[PDB]
Amino acid sequence: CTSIVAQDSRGHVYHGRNLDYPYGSILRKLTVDVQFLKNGQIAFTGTTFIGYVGLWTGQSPHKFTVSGDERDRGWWWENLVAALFLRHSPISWLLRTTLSEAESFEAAVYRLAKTPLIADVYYIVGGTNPREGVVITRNRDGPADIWPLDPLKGVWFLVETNYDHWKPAPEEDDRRTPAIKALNATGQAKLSLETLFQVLSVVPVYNNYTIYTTVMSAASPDKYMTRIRNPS
Amino acid sequence: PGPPLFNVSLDVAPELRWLPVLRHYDVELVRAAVAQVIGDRVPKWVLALIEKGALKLERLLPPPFTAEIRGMCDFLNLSLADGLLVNLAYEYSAF
Ligand SMILES: CC(C)(C)CC(C)(C)c1ccc(OCCOCCO)cc1
Ligand SMILES: CC(C)(C)CC(C)(C)c1ccc(OCCOCCO)cc1
Ligand SMILES: CCCCCCCCCCCCCC(=O)O
Ligand SMILES: *[C@@H]1O[C@H](CO)[C@@H](O)[C@H](O)[C@H]1NC(C)=O
Ligand SMILES: *[C@@H]1O[C@H](CO)[C@@H](O)[C@H](O)[C@H]1NC(C)=O
Ligand SMILES: *[C@@H]1O[C@H](CO)[C@@H](O)[C@H](O)[C@H]1NC(C)=O
Ligand SMILES: [Cl-]
Ligand SMILES: [Cl-]
Ligand SMILES: [Cl-]
Ligand SMILES: [Cl-]
Ligand SMILES: [Cl-]
Ligand SMILES: [Cl-]
Ligand SMILES: [Cl-]
Ligand SMILES: [Cl-]
Ligand SMILES: [Cl-]
Ligand SMILES: [Cl-]
Ligand SMILES: [Cl-]
Ligand SMILES: [Cl-]
Repeated sequence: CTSIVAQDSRGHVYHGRNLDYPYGSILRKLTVDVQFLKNGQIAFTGTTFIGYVGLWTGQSPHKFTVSGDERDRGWWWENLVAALFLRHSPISWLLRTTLSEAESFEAAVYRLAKTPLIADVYYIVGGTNPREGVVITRNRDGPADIWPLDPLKGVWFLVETNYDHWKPAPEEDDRRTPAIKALNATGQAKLSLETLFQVLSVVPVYNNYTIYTTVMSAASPDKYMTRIRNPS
Repeated sequence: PGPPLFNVSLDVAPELRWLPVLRHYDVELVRAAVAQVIGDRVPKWVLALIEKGALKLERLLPPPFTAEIRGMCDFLNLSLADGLLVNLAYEYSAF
């Protein structure tokens, strides 16, 4: 996958992601944007596949945006015990529960960071105010690291793919560098939804496994935009 | 244009809230998608055991989680075990 939370020169937080998964030819036909309602009002918006009740990409309007990237670490039997004996929570279900119950960007990063899971994951969260953007590297028991935005220090964007950000990306699957390089060229001044969408369209960040690309901003919920990709 | 946009009221019971969306989709397409994700990733014998002990598996997962899956499988005529396995496709191979 590839999740990106970034902050522009004026202080807006933008969020975009790529969902890379096999079985593309089938899932591109099932991809949908779902607006979960409450008392008639939109309580949050998500993107999933018909028949999949979890969310890997969502947005609570005027609060936060969250997306998830795969983190393969551990052994097969740790997911079995975590799910059966300990009653942990799936990843795509905790991401949706947070979009529904979390009242603020801080409470959304607390739940996503501390709630026990069945497997590891990277939860990339965005907010409505400046400097609100973290990348939660999760264990099954709790958080393993929290990577925050720091514009004044020269870190105005966080690029998460499928590997720990404090380690060198593998040479075989290094989608981090081209996403960083393309973000360096875009510049913190001209960063917008459309310019972020272009970063997620740069090979190999945009690969044959990309099913859809979402770009969103919690402060401007109506600009939530998902585009199904037909890689070639 | 982008993908279709559907509403899903969270005030309707979990089993019924996803059904107005499935009306727009050919049941054959979905059932072929499940069979593609399971048959390719899960061996036939693993699928056999999970199908025999599905209810024991269901008592563990969050109630509203399995209730939304169960209501859709009753609509599409899929086996509840085939519904829980795709909705846990990430947890099945993420290690
Ligand atoms: C959707 C069906 C009818 C095929 C499946 C089953 C039998 C499980 C069903 C049947 C009825 C049903 O309605 C519940 C309404 O309750 C509101 C307050 O709780 C929900 C589900
Ligand atoms: C009910 C399941 C099996 C669908 C989901 C759970 C989380 C329990 C799971 C998930 C994964 C898992 O790994 C076993 C892989 O099978 C072959 C061993 O080499 C085992 C269990
Ligand atoms: C109707 C069947 C549709 C469900 C098919 C399996 C969906 C699994 C999606 C898992 C998402 C993986 C997370 C990731 O992007 O890395
Ligand atoms: C979803 O609900 C909103 C208000 O709850 C309504 O205005 C809108 O037309 C609905 N959208 C669709 C696609 O049905
Ligand atoms: C898909 O794979 C082919 C064959 O390796 C390659 O030429 C093509 O560039 C790939 N497409 C994308 C979008 O990476
Ligand atoms: C639904 O499934 C049942 C049991 O698997 C079967 O007897 C019936 O013929 C099926 N009907 C349809 C329309 O798929
Ligand atoms: Cl990949
Ligand atoms: Cl706001
Ligand atoms: Cl470990
Ligand atoms: Cl919910
Ligand atoms: Cl809260
Ligand atoms: Cl908690
Ligand atoms: Cl801990
Ligand atoms: Cl990375
Ligand atoms: Cl890793
Ligand atoms: Cl398009
Ligand atoms: Cl467009
Ligand atoms: Cl219609």
